[PDB]
Amino acid sequence: KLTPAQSKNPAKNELYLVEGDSAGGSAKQGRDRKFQAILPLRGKVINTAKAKMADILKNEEINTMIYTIGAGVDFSIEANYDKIIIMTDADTDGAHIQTLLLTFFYRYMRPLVEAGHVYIALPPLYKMSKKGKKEEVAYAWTDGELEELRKQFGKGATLQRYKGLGEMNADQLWETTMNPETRTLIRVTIEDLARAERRVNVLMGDKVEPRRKWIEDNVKFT
Amino acid sequence: KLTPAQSKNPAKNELYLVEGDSAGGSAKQGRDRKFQAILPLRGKVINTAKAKMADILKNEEINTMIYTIGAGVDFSIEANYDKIIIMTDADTDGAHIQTLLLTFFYRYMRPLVEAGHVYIALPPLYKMSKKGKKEEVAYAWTDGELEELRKQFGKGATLQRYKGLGEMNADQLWETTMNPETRTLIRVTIEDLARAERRVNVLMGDKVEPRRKWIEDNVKFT
Amino acid sequence: NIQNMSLEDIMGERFGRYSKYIIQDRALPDIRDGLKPVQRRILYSMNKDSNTFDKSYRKSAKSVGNIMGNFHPHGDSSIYDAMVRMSQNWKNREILVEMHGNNGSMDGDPPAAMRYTEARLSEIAGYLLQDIEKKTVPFAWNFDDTEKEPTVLPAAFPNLLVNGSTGISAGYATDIPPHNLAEVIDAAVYMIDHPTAKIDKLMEFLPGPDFPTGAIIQGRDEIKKAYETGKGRVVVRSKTEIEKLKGGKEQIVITEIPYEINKANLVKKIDDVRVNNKVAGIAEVRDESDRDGLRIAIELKKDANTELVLNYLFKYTDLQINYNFNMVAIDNFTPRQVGIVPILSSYIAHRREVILARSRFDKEKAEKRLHIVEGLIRVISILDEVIALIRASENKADAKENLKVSYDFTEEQAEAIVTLQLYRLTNTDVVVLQEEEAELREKIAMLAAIIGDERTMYNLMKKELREVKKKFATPRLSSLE
Amino acid sequence: NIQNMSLEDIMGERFGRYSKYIIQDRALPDIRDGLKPVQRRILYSMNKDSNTFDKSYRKSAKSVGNIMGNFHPHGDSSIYDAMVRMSQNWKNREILVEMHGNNGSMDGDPPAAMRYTEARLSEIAGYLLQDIEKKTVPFAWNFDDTEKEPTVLPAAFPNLLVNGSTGISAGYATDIPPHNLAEVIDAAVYMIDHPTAKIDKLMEFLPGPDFPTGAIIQGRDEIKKAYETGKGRVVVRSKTEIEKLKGGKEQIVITEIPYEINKANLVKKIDDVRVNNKVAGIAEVRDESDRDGLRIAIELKKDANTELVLNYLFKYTDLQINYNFNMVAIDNFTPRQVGIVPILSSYIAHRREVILARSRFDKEKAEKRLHIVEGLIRVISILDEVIALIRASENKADAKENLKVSYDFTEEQAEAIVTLQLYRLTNTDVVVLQEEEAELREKIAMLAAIIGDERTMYNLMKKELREVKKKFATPRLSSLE
DNA sequence: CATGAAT
DNA sequence: AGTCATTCATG
DNA sequence: CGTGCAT
DNA sequence: GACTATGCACG
Ligand SMILES: Cc1c(N2CC[C@@H]([C@H](C)N)C2)c(F)cc2c(=O)n(N)c(=O)n(C3CC3)c12
Ligand SMILES: Cc1c(N2CC[C@@H]([C@H](C)N)C2)c(F)cc2c(=O)n(N)c(=O)n(C3CC3)c12
Ligand SMILES: [Mg+2]
Ligand SMILES: [Mg+2]
Repeated sequence: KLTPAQSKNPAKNELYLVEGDSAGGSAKQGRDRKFQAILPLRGKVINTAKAKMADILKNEEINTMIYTIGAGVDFSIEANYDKIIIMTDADTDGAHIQTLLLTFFYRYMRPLVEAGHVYIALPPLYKMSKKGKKEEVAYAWTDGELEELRKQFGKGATLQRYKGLGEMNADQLWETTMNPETRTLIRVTIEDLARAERRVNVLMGDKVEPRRKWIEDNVKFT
Repeated sequence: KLTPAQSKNPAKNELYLVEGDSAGGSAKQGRDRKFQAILPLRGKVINTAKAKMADILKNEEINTMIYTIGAGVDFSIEANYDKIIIMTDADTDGAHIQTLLLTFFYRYMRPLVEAGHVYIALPPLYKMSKKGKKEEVAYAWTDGELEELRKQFGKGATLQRYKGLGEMNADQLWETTMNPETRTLIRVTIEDLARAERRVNVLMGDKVEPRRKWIEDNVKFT
Repeated sequence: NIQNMSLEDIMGERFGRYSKYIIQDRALPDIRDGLKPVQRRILYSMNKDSNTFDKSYRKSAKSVGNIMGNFHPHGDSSIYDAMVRMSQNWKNREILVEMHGNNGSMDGDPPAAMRYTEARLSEIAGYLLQDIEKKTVPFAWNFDDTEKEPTVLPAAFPNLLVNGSTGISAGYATDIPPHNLAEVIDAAVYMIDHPTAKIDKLMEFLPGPDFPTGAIIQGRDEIKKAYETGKGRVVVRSKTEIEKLKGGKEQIVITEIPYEINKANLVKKIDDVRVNNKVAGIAEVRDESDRDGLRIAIELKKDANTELVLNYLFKYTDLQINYNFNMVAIDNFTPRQVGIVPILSSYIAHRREVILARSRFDKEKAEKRLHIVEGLIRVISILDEVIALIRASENKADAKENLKVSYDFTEEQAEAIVTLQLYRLTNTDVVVLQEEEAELREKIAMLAAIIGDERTMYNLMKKELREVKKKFATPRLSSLE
Repeated sequence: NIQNMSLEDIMGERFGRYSKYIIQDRALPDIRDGLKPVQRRILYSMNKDSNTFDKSYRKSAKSVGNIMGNFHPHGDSSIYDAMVRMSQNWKNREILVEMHGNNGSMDGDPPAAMRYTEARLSEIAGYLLQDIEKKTVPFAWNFDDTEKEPTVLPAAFPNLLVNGSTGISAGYATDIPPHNLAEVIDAAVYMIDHPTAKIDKLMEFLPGPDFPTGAIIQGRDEIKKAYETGKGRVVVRSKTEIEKLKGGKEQIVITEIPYEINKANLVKKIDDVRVNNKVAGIAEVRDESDRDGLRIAIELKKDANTELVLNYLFKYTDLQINYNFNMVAIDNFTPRQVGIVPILSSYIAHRREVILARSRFDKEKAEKRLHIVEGLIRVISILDEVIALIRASENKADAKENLKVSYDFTEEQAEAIVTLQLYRLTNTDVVVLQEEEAELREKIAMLAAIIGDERTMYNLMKKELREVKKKFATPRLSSLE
């Protein structure tokens, strides 16, 4: 089930893929419903690189994604949104769902990415506040940004290290990661093809032995 | 869904109606499956005195009860157990389910009670234990029994005031409320008819105004 | 191992148990702090657990596990949902819980699980708990018999009237609507001065409720009867504006709906009037509400039957609702139906007992320090002798005896003396001590005044009430016609 | 507000993050305490929260809320289920959580919710935590940065081998079977004496595992290869008896099934062989197990093809299973495949660092008290002068300076002196003090021995290990063929 | 087809 | 409070 | 039909 | 993490 947008406009219509029903709720709350849609992903997404075709088409999330965007999977193109934006927790499990989503998009909806329609959205990692009726909060997204903020707010101000999207309200979600004029988005391009297909297959693939080496050679366990 | 007994014997077969899936689980665990059945009641039971007939027959618990005992509801008689035993928490909500069950039994399965086949089972209210590998526990069911126990166990022994059936294991459930030779059961008789039908109707009934008076006159709010 | 009991004697007792606990300890508000036990346990636990508004928010699951294991012997779902409600600006007029994350909305959606959210108490909630630490109120044992629990909070304002309550138990129900903190305190205050206050005058200050969703309330005649007897029917109408649309078109805009109605569903029912074509002005129905604003635009066709259409909707949808007063709270451990007057008076008397008890507590604490101080003073004049005597003794208790037999100090005096560390010997100034003694004695006089001088007591009561008023007051959201 | 990143560079990094955390901090055991972080956080929290085995059981929901809000940033379901598992005598060989209520069974049923159950840690679990309070082990900050967390427990026995682990992460899996505490400690101990222990000799003490469900294990040749390389296939057969039935009838009775198999379902599969008539001796299949006993009776018809039938079942049902060794733990922050030897040695060295660190901690504590005591002794010889001097001073710090400049006491010495309460002046006995000094000094000598004398250290290690052995040992449940 | 910490 | 899908490796 | 603490 | 039935009084 999907939470739609009042109007139909492929020129500027956003499709938000959110990690979890609960966060999606918050998503539906704060938002310009005149042109942005929430579509939640009820837990860990199908591995469309390690699953037969029968399973993929039968998967609730994937089908809903397909029929909601329109084109198909061959794929065709513009219907139906001019931004597909992925909004997940900033944690390891969040990162995992980004992996799983781009794998699918990469494999089936491949033109979408090339046309640069797929985005990942960067929720804030930190909130800084300095009590009660008079309280001030600012946001940071990085190591360095927080430094600037801590100096500004100086001593006495408490820091919060957001553990997920659930920890923040709808107004807060709007201000930081949804409102077009304040949001900071990542835009997935692809800077080759083959380099990609190898990476996507080694990682998201049915093999293991190669994944293990990739991890040995690459994952630095200090 | 019901957890049956290996053998079919209406001479000595017990049907346990338990408050909640979870407690029923514990019930199924500790028990002589050679002749006792667990049948759980997934939450607050239909008020078969304040609900039309259509609803009653459609209610999962009730139907399962009816088809499992056999007779019908007219009722006929012996099938299928020679004890129907009600096992609930010893709390207000537990008492409420006892109300709701006997109402049903009283109204529809009325011979069952008269033949004295309906029982209520008395889980312990207290456990007394005096550390680790050498630990001793005894059980009490009343104000006075605990007094005797506390003297026996004397100072140093801790008391537990069971808040529900979930708080105790299967072996413990067996020892105290299920094992025929140690269990203490209540047996519902009826010592009139009309006195009963009035009480059952005022309390469990579609009226209210009368219930309120009953409560004013009877419920002592100190 | 077998007992016989009749069906008649079982049902009466069992039902008795349940009805009782459900009437008192589950569903019904205390007329004083206007709390139900779950709510009160939530406030009390979060507060005890220093989860105040001024400190970091904390993982709801933690709050509940703690409430559940320590105070409230029931389902986490029940505890949590009730927590969530207290976090809801639309349902309560003065929210008593701040929750971070998805705590629901008016469009009726499902609050996020306790495993996603974070909460702290609000600011105003501390006010209900105010002075709890100064033996101001009756305590009981938790079910474990390991910890004590307030049966009632000090209630620094009249939460019962302000936030309201509903409301389903055994033999009784309770529905009470929200009211303007400011207004209610003004009524409370008057009643303190003129106790025998007639309802008509009280109505002047507290006139009709104040739903957090605002809107239009009509039924002065009715509100009177409610505030009087306890029961009443009043009319609630969403707030309507007219907008004109380029094209000989008219739009009907709604920016407030009646308390306790599902905006998502209300909208569907309105669009349903249009599709099932049950009225003429049916055009498009659009809910355009985003954070920070409620806007429902129902636009019309060409034959702008506007007045006819709105009026139709007013009957046939819930855009206009009727609200019921069934004001049932627990007074003296029992259910009572009540109006502005009893709900007020009971409150006052409660604050009275609270205030007195508080003062009694504060005075004792003072007189105890005064007593020690007086001794500390004497000890200074004989410091040298006393020290030598402590050295002479054989143990702590022995010294204490010697001080008591020799110099006629007391127990409490001896004890304070003997525990004195060595550095305290660094300053032996009769003066600084005497200054404290002076303060303590003025404190005690003052307290003893509030205790045995009903008028001054009632005075303090009013001062505090007014202070709370200024801090927390806000303008009305509901309008009266 | 827009960034560009490639698909190639996103996936690698994201997957990197996930794989890393999943490999280390979720799914894989530490080779030392044999814990996964959830488990360790559970033990650590319940323990810190004084939820020990010797005190009352406590409402699971409370335990979890606390774990979740303070240590483990994840789902309560995950935390709770893992808690429940630790309470399961059939899955673990030495349960580390005691749970009251429905915590599941072998017949595979659903443990009751955290809102019904109650739990405390077990007795033996305290052993894993033993000495944690004496700076014996590396601490980190919780996600809040409000509290510190052990990265590893002192692990007073070899939980890794004893309880085992499984076991699914990214790029690696881990399966390790349970082992007899007693046996494992005997191996550990030998390796302490003879470090270069060859596997063949170690096998003599630790030979094959020990499943809590007992049963028959065959694969000596295979167990060797497992204990050597890390990977192995061994055969597990339920335990079978023959019962004779009045009527020319034979019954096959089963009183132990292979680790990790669903008795409820196994039974169904056996009855299924009978109905689908896939073998001859098919008669009746009955599961007659009650509390305190596992009994599965499969009774036959007349042509008692018993040996043929059991043998058939052995292949075609799970009455006979095969078990796999994939021993993968985290050593130096990274996944390693390992056999009895590394899993042993790493443990030993860990206990070493623990023991040393512990001793270093204990010695300091002593030398600090010794230092104060030595001063207390001097102070007695000049008590009169010192007291007068404290009186002379002007504040606490001033006295401390004066003692230090005048009598050459230290800071720590001055401080202990000046905080002395008055009753302490009651006893000025150089003797009692000197006795304590004597004890402290013998303690320090002893500690300093364990610290700088590897042999004695390794000695203490063995003593403790043996003590744990006697307390907790139990006879084998699995038999080897 | 499960296993067991995650969503 | 059951149920329902999914990841991750592996026999 | 729906309210809000319970199961 | 949605859904699913119930009691309890009432308009
Ligand atoms: C959603 C969801 C499921 N579903 C429901 C249908 C299907 C959806 C469509 N992916 C999967 C499901 F089948 C099981 C769970 C679950 O066990 N635990 N512990 C959970 O927390 N969740 C939610 C993810 C957080 C579950
Ligand atoms: C069982 C049960 C239900 N069911 C399942 C089917 C039906 C049964 C047959 N009456 C009703 C149901 F429809 C809802 C709940 C529920 O909301 N909350 N919070 C619960 O805790 N439980 C369980 C009683 C404890 C529920
Ligand atoms: Mg997360
Ligand atoms: Mg209960």
